Parts: sequence; structure tokens; C-alpha cells
Amino acid sequence: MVPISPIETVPVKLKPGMDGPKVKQWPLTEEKIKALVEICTEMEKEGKISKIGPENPYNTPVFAIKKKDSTKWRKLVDFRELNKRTQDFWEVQLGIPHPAGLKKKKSVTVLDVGDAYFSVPLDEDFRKYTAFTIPSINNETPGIRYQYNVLPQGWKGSPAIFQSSMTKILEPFAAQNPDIVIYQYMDDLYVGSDLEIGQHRTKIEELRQHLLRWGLTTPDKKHQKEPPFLWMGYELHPDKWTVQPIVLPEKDSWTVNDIQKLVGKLNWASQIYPGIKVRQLSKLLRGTKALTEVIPLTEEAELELAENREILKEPVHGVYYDPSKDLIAEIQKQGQGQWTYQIYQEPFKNLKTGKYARMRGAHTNDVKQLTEAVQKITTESIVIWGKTPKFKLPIQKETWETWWTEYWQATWIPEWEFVNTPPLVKLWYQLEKEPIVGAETFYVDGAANRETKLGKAGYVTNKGRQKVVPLTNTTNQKTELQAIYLALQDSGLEVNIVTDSQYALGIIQAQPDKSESELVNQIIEQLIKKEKVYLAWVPAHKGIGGNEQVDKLVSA
Amino acid sequence: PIETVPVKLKPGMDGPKVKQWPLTEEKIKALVEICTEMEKEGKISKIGPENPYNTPVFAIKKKDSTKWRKLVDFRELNKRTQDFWEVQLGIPHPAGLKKKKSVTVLDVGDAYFSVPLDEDFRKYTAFTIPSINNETPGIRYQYNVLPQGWKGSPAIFQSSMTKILEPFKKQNPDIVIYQYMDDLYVGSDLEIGQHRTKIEELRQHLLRWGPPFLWMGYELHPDKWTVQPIVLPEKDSWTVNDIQKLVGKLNWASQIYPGIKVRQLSKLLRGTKALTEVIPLTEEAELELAENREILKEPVHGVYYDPSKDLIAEIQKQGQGQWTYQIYQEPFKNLKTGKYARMRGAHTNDVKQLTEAVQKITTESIVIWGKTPKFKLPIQKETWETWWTEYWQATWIPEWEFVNTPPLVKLWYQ
Ligand SMILES: Cc1cc(C#N)cc(C)c1Oc1nc(NC2CCN(Cc3ccc(S(N)(=O)=O)cc3)CC2)nc2ccsc12
Ligand SMILES: [Mg+2]
Repeated sequence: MVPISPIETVPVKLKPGMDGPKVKQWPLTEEKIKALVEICTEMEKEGKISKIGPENPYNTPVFAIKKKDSTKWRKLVDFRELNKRTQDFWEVQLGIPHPAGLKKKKSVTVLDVGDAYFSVPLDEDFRKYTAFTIPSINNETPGIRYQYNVLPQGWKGSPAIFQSSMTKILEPFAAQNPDIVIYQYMDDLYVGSDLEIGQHRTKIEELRQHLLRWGLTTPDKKHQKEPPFLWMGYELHPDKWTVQPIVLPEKDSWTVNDIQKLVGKLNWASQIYPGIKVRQLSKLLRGTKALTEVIPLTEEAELELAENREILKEPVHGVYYDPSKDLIAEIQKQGQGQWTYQIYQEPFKNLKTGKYARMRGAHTNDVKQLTEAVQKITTESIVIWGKTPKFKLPIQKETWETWWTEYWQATWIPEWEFVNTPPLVKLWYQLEKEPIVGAETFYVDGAANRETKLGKAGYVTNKGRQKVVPLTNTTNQKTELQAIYLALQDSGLEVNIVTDSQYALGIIQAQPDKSESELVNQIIEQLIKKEKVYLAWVPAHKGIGGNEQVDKLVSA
Repeated sequence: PIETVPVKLKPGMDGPKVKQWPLTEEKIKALVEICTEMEKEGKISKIGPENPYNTPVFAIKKKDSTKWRKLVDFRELNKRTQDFWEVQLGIPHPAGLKKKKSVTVLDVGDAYFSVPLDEDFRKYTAFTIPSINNETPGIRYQYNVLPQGWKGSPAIFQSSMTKILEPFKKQNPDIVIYQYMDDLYVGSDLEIGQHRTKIEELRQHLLRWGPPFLWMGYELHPDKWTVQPIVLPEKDSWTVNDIQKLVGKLNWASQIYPGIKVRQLSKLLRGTKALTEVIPLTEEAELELAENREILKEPVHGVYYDPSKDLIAEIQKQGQGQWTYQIYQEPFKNLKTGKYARMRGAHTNDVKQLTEAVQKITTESIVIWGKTPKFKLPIQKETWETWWTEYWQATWIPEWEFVNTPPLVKLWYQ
């Protein structure tokens, strides 16, 4: 007997106030009971469960299930009730590595640890909660009652406690072997290194040597799966990586669940397939929760899908990470609020790709979206590589300086350089900071009756130019914008405009270059055509000439 | 320090479960080294998966030093931690601190590591050093002693501190010492020369009665802190535009001050005149303007600090490195206003400047009222939350919300 270290037990509790489960054991057929007794007898021999007396008041139902060509019977303990009453745990396995953050490893071994999984003892004081009962034949004797000594399959805490137990055991080996990497997930242990295969097969031996200190038997993963590894949806190849094949289903009838799955795949694909677009397709599922509901595809959605198919024709691959090289991110504007990016260290060899879609909103502009894309890529890069990439942006240095120095909010983009790849992001208008000498001054106003929705919009100027337009089905806010629109329409290339509309100022001072409001869009188009616009605000109803005059003209 | 102090959360509240945000490799490496030493010294211990709580951690560099400091963001735990009345019903905030000619700020948070933390409360201090690219499980720790940044640390330590200060306080009856979180504020009215040494005299005190950053001193001169009343232009020729802007400013001010009038000034704007046309001031308008100027000299009325309400701080970007701000509890009743310029270190970085403004404003609020304000920041949430930790140099963290619509009133503090 070679003494083996015990695996430290994790203390476990039920949620405060809650007690253990008390679920009735279903009736089983004689055949299923015999099967369960055999399985459980073997499991007891191995130490996994132990017979208990009748004092234990808890119970979880057990089932017997059958398979296709393995005419066996398999056991099943339905811990659904016990899981509801078990404390929460730290789940250490939320995110997975992204392949583009990994470094090449000459050699990779995969060990199997499903057997070591059962060496992990269950906290003694908690075992009572795992009790279950095998009913007796014909119900004529007491049922055989058992409880678990090890982490039950399907119990809430088994994944976290197993992973934590393995990491702790592996800790010393990894720290004293800086020339190898060890990754665990489920019953698989992945060991990689840049050592020659013989000298790497010895590290593996030493790892078994180490694992046996806790009596952990671990041989090579049976049926060593040839490259690539099918892991978490990727094809990890020795020199490259990819998503597993992306095949877009052909269809004449497209349904809610089809377009959801279609975006799913397209989204998954967009991390290596550059230029993927999903706005129009995503757009079609605006507010439907019946996944069987069929939806016609807008001609802009068919064009987008067919665009995706073309990108999906030939498989694309990424390269792994080299920390001695620079990290670079390049962004392109795709239109309709959509943005695409590549991250690379050498030209034409992407680590990964991605996309960004603009946030919901009434008004927006290209620079704000580009800024948001940059922040998204920044944060994704800190996760994957632990550092910010250098950016290549389709915006002139001079455009950015004008934008941020004049924008009412604080804003910042990290180290970047211009890349002259159209379309370029630009500022489409810039309001004057001071009134324009020699430019006509338009005093604008509008108003609407809340009952009838009839309104008026118009202006009076210092040259005696005047206009009032009657309007139907309108509101105060719309008439206030309509008035500004009329002044832009009817003025020369330079114009001073005086409004009392705090609503209109709030929109225009946000510097939109595009709107979901056709009327705001029309104002933007007019601003683009002007040479100079000074927009002045005054408070309503204060006797401010011009303002007072036009307020009267429009307040019918 | 033998006996721990019984600590609990507030009724019907669990511990924090706050996501760790991503950290650069250089901050992870710094935290690994720091926590390895803290673990050797017994200040923190590894924890198992039966602990589900979490508080974010990052690393900073204190002003004017090169060594990384661990900073835990205990904001969630602090608001879930029971309100504290350590030994007395409350230490009254010293209204005299804000009047001292010089106030130096000391990081005394390291003194907390000498007091054990109630063993039942430790689990709520859990935190994670994350790995890069999720390549290994984050390193999980909890505190065994009073942590820096936690509400309860000064409260629990307040007995131990009052004694360390007694001989110094007994000797210097006119020096004012105020403790906030990890910081000690020490104000004197004597020239900086002896002030600096007197500060060193207090360090040696804490050094004999006992630090990685205790050596530093953040110097303040709140007697020289300047407010910003409302000012109207003095001009010899007023254009239509000038008068329109003046009427707009006075109309805004009339919500703050009684008796502001714009009738006579508006009277000048009769007709529909060119914005650049010069308008001579009548006598009735000049008098009205003079009366408004006078009203604006006097302070606002009935402005009192209500200690049961939050302090709100609003900030405006004025451009060219200048920032204005107002602190208040109810709208239009400012308790403090201010203006900053030439934030050193970022003439080309808005966000760095705003982060420094937030820290300076928070420092002023601690001095004047003993608590931090809730900020209304002129910045998009995603930009702020990507970058502020890169420029943060304080050991506390206030709360903040984001302004997405441009306030029209930026112009009237311009
Ligand atoms: C070891 C491991 C395996 C899997 C899987 N499934 C997933 C992760 C996250 C793993 O964990 C780490 N993986 C790496 N790099 C990669 C680089 C690319 N390859 C694929 C490959 C290489 C060699 C052969 S080969 N010639 O032996 O047939 C076949 C396949 C695997 C290793 N780096 C780290 C750093 C810390 S953890 C970790
Ligand atoms: Mg009106």
C-alpha cells in the first residue's frame, strides 16, 4: 500500500432556511428494480454510495433508463429538487479561452480524468441530503436506501467542486513546470508544450506520477482524436484555428427560429469570417416570440444573406498569438449602423475578426458609433490578449481633433492612426460659435393645438422675409423643428437662426448625422448644404422681438 | 489586536456578487505579486468553491509613485454592510477642517491590516485575480483582516486610532485630524515648513505605534479654494446677440435668485433685428442690469446641508482643458460651485481630465461634508467604464450616473 493524500473536502450547505428534499419514489417495474439493485451493489463495492438506516428522512427519486444498441440499464437519480435547495457555488468555468489568444504548442496530450472524478469525496455532513430508495420487489420488503459518498452526477455542486479539487492538485505541478500549459474542462485534461515529443511524453509521465500522489489513475484519452480538436465549437488545428464548418441552410420559407439560428451561426462565424452582416436579418425578428411564425425577407435581407453566403463559400482561418509582435485592430464602416473589424499582428493574417452594430436610438452619427466600436474592441482585446491593440481607423486625424475638442461630452480613443480606406468617417456640418455678420437672421417658431393637432410653423427675418405654413396632425415639438427646417430651406448659404425650442437645441447640439425622424434628417441635409449656420437659443415668452412676433403668427 | 468585532450585513441582504472586469496583463501580474505577499503575511487566504461572493479588484498608482497598489471596489459591499455606530452614536464631521490653511492627506489604510476580521464576515470580502483569456481559473481570495476600502474598517479601527492620536492631539490642540476611509486629513494653520515636519511628526507616531505608501502626503489648501458666483458681462456696446444671451442667462438665474428682472433688457430687443446689430442700452435697462448684478453678489437663500440626503455633483466640459461643477442636494440650491483648468497629464485626453476632476471634487466633498457625492458625468457610459480605472489615483470610489442629453446650461457657467 502506497499512502495517498486525501482530497480536501469542500464544506457544503443548503440555502438558508431550506431543508433537504423529501420527494416520493415512483413505482418501478420488477425488471427496472432488479437492474437498479445490480448497479447499486457494484457502486457500493466501489465506495460511491452506502446503505443507510431508516432514520434519514430525506429522499430523491431514482429512475432506470435504457439505450439504443447498448441493451444495458442505466441508473438515474433526479436531483432536481435537491439542486433547488443547495447553496450557490463559485462556477469557475463561465468563459472559455478564445483561440486567437492562445500560443502555439508543438505537442498536446489529452488525459482522461473521469476516473479521478470519483476520488473526490462529498462533504460528510451533506451526504444525508442525497438519500434515495430502490423500491423492493412487489413492495413486500423495505426499500433499499442509499446515500452518496462522492460527487453525484447531476448534483448542483459537482462541477464546481470537481474542477476546484483538480486545480488545487495540479497547482504545484504547473508552477514547477513553467514550460508546459494545462487546461481542464469536464473530464478532459489538456497538456501542451514546446518540448520535443519524447521529452514531452516524460512531463506527461511526471504528471501521472504527480496525480498518483492522490491515487488518481489517468491514462491517455482513449481513441486519441486526430487533429483538429472539436472543442467548444472550434477546430483547433496545430497551426491555425476556426469555427467548425458553417453551413447556411437553403430555404424558400424562413421562420422565426430559422432567422434566429441564422444569426447565431453568422454571429459565431463573424469571429473569423470578415465582413459578416446581420442588421437586416436581425431586424426581421423585431418583436415576435412565436418561433413558428414565418416572415417574408425584405429584399435588403436577401441581399444580406446572399452576401453572407458568398463570404461563407471558402473557409477562413485565424492565426495564433505571438506576444513578441504588435497587436493591431482595423475597423471599416459597412453602412446602416454596421461596423466590421480585423485584429492581426502581420498584414493579411488575422488573429480574429468581428463586428459592431449601433445602439438603438432616434439620432446618431458615425463618429459616435466608431468610438463605441473602438471601446468594444478594446475590452474584447483586454480579455483575450491582456492589452489594447493599436487601431487603424478610417477617420482623418484632423476630423477626430475637431470632433473631440468641440463635442460637449468627454471622449477618448486610444493610440490610433488613419487608414485611407473608404468610406471615411467625417463631420458633415459644424455650427458657428458666433453670429455671422452680413447673414440674414431668421426668428423661427411653431405651435400646435393639443386637441385638434393643427399647427403652424414659420419665421420672420431682419430683411422682412416671412413665412407661416399651416400644418395638420402635428405637435409642438414637430412644429418647432419644421420652423427651423423652413428657415434653412429659404435662406442663403450663411444664416443666423433664433429659436426658443429647447427640444430642437437638444437634438442639434447632439450633432446627429442621421435620424429615424424624417424631419430631423431633412434638417441635417439642409445643414450639410450650408456654408455657415449660427443657431441661437432664447427663452420663450420674454418679449424678445422677432421671437415674440413669430410666436404670435404661429399660435393661431 | 486579539478580539474581532461582530459584523453583519443589513436585514435580508446577501453578500456582493459583482463581476470582475477584465484587467491588463501588467495589472494582473502586479496583483499576483501583491496578493502572494499578503497571503504570506496572513492578510488574505485562498477560498474554495463554496464561497459564491465577489467584489472587483484592480491596481492603481498613487499620485507621484511607481509602485502598484491593490484597490478593491467595495462599493456594493459597503452599501450592503450594516450602518455602523462604532463605539459612539457618531463622530461629528469637523466643520473646521475646511477652514484650515493647509490640509495634508495620509494613506493610513495599511494600519487596518493589523486587526482581524470577524471570521463569519470574511466570506463576503471574496475577490478574484482573473486570468488572461480565461486560460486558468481566477485566483480566489478572501480577507482575514480589515480590508482597505471597506466601510467597516475605519469604524472598527476608530478606537485603536483615537489612542494613537491622543498624545499628538493633546500636544497640538489646534491641528484638526479627520479620518475618511483609508485616509487621514490633517489640517494646520501654520506655515508649510513646520506643517510638513508636523506631518512627519505624525507619521513617526503611527510608525512607532506600528506601510507601503504611508510616506506620502497629498497637500491641500482649502482656505484658498475659490467659488464661482454668477457673473454678467460689462460691455460698452451690446449687440442683439449679446442681449439675447444675457436675457437667457438671467432667466436661468431667476430660478436661483428672487427678483431677477429681464423686462427692460428685453424691451431693447423690439423688432426683428440682425443678430450683429449694436443696441444702445437705455437707462431703464442699465438700471435693471445693475439691480440684477447686485442680486447676484449675495448668496443663495435657505441653502443648508441636509445630512440625510445625497450630495449631487454635476460637471460640464467647457473646452480647452476647463471644467465647471456644482454640488447640491436640491436643484438650484448649490452648496458649492467651482471651475478647474490645466489638468496636468492630459491636454489631449478628455477622459483623463474628467477622472481627475471627479477625484478633486470628491476630495472637496470629503473635506466639507465628510462624504462623497453622486456624480452626473458628461460622458457615455461605455467610454467612461472602459477608461476611468487607468487614471484613478484615490483609494475610495464615488458613485456616478451619465448625462446623455446636452444641458443647455453649460453656457451660463461659461
Ligand atoms: C491544451 C488545450 C486544449 C484545448 C483543446 N481541445 C483547448 C485549450 C483552451 C487548451 O489549453 C491551452 N491551449 C493553448 N494553445 C493551443 C494552440 C493550438 N493547439 C491545437 C493543437 C496543437 C497541437 C496538436 S498535435 N501536434 O499535438 O497533434 C493538436 C492540436 C492546442 C494548444 N495554450 C494554452 C495556454 C494556457 S492553457 C492553454
Ligand atoms: Mg412660441
